[PDB]
Amino acid sequence: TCPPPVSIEHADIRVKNYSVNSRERYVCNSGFKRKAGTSTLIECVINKNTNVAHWTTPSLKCIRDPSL
Amino acid sequence: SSGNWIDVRYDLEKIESLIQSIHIDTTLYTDSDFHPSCKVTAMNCFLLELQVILHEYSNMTLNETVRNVLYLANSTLSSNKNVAESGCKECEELEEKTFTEFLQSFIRIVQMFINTS
Repeated sequence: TCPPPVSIEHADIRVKNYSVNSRERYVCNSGFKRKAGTSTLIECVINKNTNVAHWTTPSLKCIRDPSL
Repeated sequence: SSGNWIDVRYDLEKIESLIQSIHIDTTLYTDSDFHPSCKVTAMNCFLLELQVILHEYSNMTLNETVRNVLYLANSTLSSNKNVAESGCKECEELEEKTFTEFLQSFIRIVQMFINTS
């Protein structure tokens, strides 16, 4: 299983599944928006070589909602 | 320029076919109400959002194809470049749509570019 995910600034995440192949998504906090080009996704992938799983590195960037 | 936009649209059409056999749970900023006034701004938002697909999926052909779209689209916007636009919305204030709807609008704006190329 994957360890807890890293924290992203101005975002939260509630992981439903920590098992390998699981796909979870961060959610930018109210007042903030996922920057275009960045992803809210992280997937739990296994290192077959060592049997240790880890979350893929997120590219997410939460910026101030331009409409506010 | 229209020749370049033709290749771009053919790639987008290919992606439509490709994702018929790929689970896609990505939602992206989609500007279906794009206008000539802010056409370059809108195109750049479509192009920028593609990088999201590249980050979320490892499917080889899909990756090569979306990357192929970026290379050509950026090259064209770079080569045959024009004015600078104003009074245009930021990408983050567009509504998010399923990848399928994002692609359909992407194909429509590229068609606009072809028609006025």
